[PDB]
Amino acid sequence: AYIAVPAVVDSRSSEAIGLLESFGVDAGSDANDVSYQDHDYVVDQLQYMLDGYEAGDVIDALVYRNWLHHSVYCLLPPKSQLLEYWKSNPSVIPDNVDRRLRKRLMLKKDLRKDDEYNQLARAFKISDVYAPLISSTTSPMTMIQNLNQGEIVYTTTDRVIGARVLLYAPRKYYASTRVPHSRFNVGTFPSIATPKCSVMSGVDIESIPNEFIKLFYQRVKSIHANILNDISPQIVSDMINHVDVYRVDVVNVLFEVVDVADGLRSVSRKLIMHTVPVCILELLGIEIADYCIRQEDGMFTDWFLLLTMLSDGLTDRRTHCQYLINPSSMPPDVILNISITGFINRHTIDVMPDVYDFIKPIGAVLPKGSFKSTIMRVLDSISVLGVKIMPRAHVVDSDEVGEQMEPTFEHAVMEIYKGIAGVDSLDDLTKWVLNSDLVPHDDRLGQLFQAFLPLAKDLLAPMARQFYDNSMSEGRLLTFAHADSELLNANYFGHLLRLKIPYITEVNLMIRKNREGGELFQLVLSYLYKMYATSAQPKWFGSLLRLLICPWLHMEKLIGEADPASTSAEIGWHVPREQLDGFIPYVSIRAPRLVIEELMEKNWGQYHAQVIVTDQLVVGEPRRVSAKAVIKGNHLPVKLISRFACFTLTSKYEMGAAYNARLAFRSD
Amino acid sequence: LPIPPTIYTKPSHDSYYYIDALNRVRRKTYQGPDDVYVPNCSIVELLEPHETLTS
Repeated sequence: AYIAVPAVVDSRSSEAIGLLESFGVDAGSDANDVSYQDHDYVVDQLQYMLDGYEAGDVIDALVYRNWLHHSVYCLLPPKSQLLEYWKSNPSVIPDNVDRRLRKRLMLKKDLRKDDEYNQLARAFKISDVYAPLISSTTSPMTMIQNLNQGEIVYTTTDRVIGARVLLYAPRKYYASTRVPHSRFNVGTFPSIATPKCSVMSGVDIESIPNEFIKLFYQRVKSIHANILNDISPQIVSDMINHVDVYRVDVVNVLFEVVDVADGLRSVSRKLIMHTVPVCILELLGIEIADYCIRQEDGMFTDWFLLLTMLSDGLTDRRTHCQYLINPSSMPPDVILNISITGFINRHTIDVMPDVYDFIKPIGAVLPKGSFKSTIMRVLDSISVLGVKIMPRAHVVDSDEVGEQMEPTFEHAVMEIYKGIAGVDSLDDLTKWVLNSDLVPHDDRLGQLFQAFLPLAKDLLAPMARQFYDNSMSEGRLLTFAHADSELLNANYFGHLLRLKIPYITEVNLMIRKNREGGELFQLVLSYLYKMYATSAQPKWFGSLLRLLICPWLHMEKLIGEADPASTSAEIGWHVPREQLDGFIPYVSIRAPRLVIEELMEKNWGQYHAQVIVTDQLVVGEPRRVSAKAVIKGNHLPVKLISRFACFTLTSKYEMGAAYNARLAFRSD
Repeated sequence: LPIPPTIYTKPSHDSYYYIDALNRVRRKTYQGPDDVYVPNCSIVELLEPHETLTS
């Protein structure tokens, strides 16, 4: 039997990962009948052959391939180097060539001037000696039938697909550079070749991570959709019957919105919720029964909030559109009770984003009405292995750059009404800009934005430059702010993560009390930030919290029982001499024993900086004093930490003049 | 034609430069942000004579 999954499979590591269990297939006996087939080389040959041909020819060739019938290529030297390989060691010559040319290959004479060997070599062609001989320009449909029929196939080019490629001659002759199957074979790239070939249902084409497997499966569903064999995970389970971090199992829940407000059951809305991690659902004990997501004052129950912030946005089931819930308790619609029905897919994603390359600060961009103080209070109370994940002591609020100025920016843009001709009061301005529907007019926003842009370009940007430079000097921090061009106009070093909450912000604006000015002014100001920013498609907020929280749970499952001394580590700057030993924390690491004993001998002595220590010790208990460190050369890459260890992202610099220190590793 | 005497006597250069918070050497602007260029002052003091060109 043949089954096709949406993952890169190998014969080696895919069983140690537990890949079918990671899709949800229950094969718990481990009767080792599911033999694997490595597909690294066919994915790489797919990568190489999408250079040369059309993807239509490529995929429609690759589909009709019996993966059970073993075959292998053997590519050749070029036509005027193959005779040179036949000249030395004349014993390795097939019996097909010519008795007139064999006698002329096998002799000892140098054949410098060729009077008839020239003719015998020019009239020679490879096509009458080696029978397949695919070509260089073969229209690669026929490659697959050539490999299905035979088992050794001769070729003269590199861009082939389907099997491994063995060399005919030794390596100095070129100018271009069996398997155990036990009847339940699984591995990607489906086949229409034989009955008993199956394709795994479950995960959508929309949510496949490799994008070449996703391109392939999009084509194999856009044609051939009637003749496939889609089977569920449970049908696969019935047919059967260096631990990595940053790879979570992930599902989507299928809840709905219900009221019991009159003592009667009544279903109102229909929702789905994408990419929630499995470990958090195992933590919270989430099951099918009726849940309530409000507690005692209208605020969400601090686990539903973590669930919604942890994943991406919602989606309606009837309209297939994006959905944003009402945070306010005032209904055109509210959600008081829900009921969770089922889980739909079980793929895996890389939690680590592509943009994260070096150890540098993180700049998050949110709109105004995001749940800032509440999400900070929730992430404050997490401490996995003795270390706090995201402390409050080095996270930067959005208005912290605005409150340090002496005309105190919000108070400065309260005074915008005097420049406008006919408003001459703040309450009259907030009445005039709006419609009395709270969607504003575009022309009032245009006039106020022309009045607002010199306040945000001149009187904000150099103060922001000084502030973010000071915050980069005193450690590696995480800066919440608004309107991402606030991070683009002011030259901000570090990562940039445009984010978006899954809730409606603009009603969240006017619920809060004792904020700055009237709430209508806060909402107008929020609209001005939103008009100010960009046109870039941001993200959802879920990726950053998945990165913050979900890798530490796998490390808690892994090394929750070993010793802190031999499974903890610490890295930072180190100055040799002693005057009135010096060490500043830079990053802390939790890892098992073998990973740290691999970490010790890496070349941590490449990077250097300038280290400045002042003498203002602070409220913390051990004898450590605040300091400053400014990196000079290159930045620390994350591969030089690991893929396997789990480190803290952001921290402070706490231990006078400059010192010119170099960083090193320390552990027990 | 007359030459003013204020060319030959120019003050010291220590008040024109400062240090940024990231240890960047940048100069202090007095007249506009386009005043970021070489001052005209006081070269005789930070100097050591040549070994055979004594002047």
